Amino acid sequence: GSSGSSGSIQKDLANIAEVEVSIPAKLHNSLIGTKGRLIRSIMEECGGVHIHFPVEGSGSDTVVIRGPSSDVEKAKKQLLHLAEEKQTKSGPSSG
Repeated sequence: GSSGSSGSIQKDLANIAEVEVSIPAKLHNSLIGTKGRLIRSIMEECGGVHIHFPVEGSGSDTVVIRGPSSDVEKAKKQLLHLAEEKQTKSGPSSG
């Protein structure tokens, strides 16, 4: 018999990279802001990515972001820092 296999690769790549993160809804509202500024600014500063936030009603603590990885990675690292910061309590955490 003959398997007939090959050893070649393909240029499988995607322009847009959808990355999700684990964040509570209690923080979302805060991150988003009153007029979607805290988020709007980040979307621009980073480049112009899109961020999707779940509705408290549904009960989903997951966020979906769209855009170029190069930026997505920046928008994510920014959301994490803030999300955590927002949480006001005794003994803050530096980063």
